[PDB]
Amino acid sequence: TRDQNGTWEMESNENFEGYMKALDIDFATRKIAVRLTQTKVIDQDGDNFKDKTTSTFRNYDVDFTVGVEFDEYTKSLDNRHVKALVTWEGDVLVCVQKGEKENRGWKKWIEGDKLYLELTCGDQVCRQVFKKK
Amino acid sequence: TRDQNGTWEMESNENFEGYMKALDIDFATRKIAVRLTQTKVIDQDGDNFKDKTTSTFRNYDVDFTVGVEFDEYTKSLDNRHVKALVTWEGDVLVCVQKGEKENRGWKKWIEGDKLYLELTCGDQVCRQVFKKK
Amino acid sequence: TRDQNGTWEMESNENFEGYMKALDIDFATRKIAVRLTQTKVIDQDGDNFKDKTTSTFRNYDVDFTVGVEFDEYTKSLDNRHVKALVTWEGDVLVCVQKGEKENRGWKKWIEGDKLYLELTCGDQVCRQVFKKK
Repeated sequence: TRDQNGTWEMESNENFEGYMKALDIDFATRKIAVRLTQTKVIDQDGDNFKDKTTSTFRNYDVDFTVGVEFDEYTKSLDNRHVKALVTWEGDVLVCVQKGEKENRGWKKWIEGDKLYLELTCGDQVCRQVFKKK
Repeated sequence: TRDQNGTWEMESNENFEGYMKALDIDFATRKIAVRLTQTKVIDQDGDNFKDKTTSTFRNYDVDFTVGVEFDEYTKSLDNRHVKALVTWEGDVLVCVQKGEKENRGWKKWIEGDKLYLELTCGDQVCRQVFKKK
Repeated sequence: TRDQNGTWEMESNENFEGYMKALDIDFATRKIAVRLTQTKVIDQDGDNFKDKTTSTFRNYDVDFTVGVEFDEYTKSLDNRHVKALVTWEGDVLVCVQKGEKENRGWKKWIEGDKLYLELTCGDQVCRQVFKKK
């Protein structure tokens, strides 16, 4: 329909890297620009268009079920096709990601009203705490 | 007018790349920092200052009417000057960008509740889909 | 209580750079990703998880009193430690940053309704202007 009025949120960006390569875009900006998602608001009027694009960092999404190994390609970091399996050790979520790096995984649990997530790769561990809001 | 209380939004950024170059800033981070705009909140009180800065992704605005050729500076891509002309090809909004690049343009249409935008340069095509939320 | 449904806001990110360095992550993304804070949205259903993490640009806060030397670690810029002292030069706020780079400092003042900020390092000068909202 000729009507494009409304606010539109990006759902998929396909071959944005290849499109930028055809535009003689250097490697530096391309790697960050792909990480981005945009939301378009399009005021229209017969033939007159006003299009406002706002850019934000993309949305990293991991969708899984406990106990089943699923193939997840981490497009938000190093795009590796790790086969991730998450298990319950009590009520704490421990995940092991089969890949090139050893002892690679993460742990997610809750303490009252704060969420603790520890990402582990080798001997290094990053501890993040989240507040519900 | 020593009083600096308020929230200030960045209006112009001059020679920020040169300033960063004197600070030994890497090339990739510099390219992102220019793409950014900042808003500074400055709680004050005689000599005491409390300063909060938020950096966000500038906003790309393209305003056109069908059938008129407008000058477009694609700042959020390859900073090139293209002469763009948009026409109606059925219910698909087709734009041709006459410039240094040959088959450069895009096609925009609506199919129910998703907005489809296909960006083309030469033989490469970027496929984006947007959902109205 | 294993229940992780809700929207969670990040409170602390510890050793995320060290975690990424073991992942062969690029300094460019690492410098930005550390500058980033994340928000996790976790709607669940028995064993099914959906986790959406979106990042945003850290804030960076400088709190000072005129005539008092404060220690400034220039985060989100060149990660350098400077001893900064700010003074009043007329109605212009002048700061001198003692560090590895010479002639480093900034001046910020107001002329009616715009906030002017001049960042100086060596021979390069960055001039920013802010409008009150």
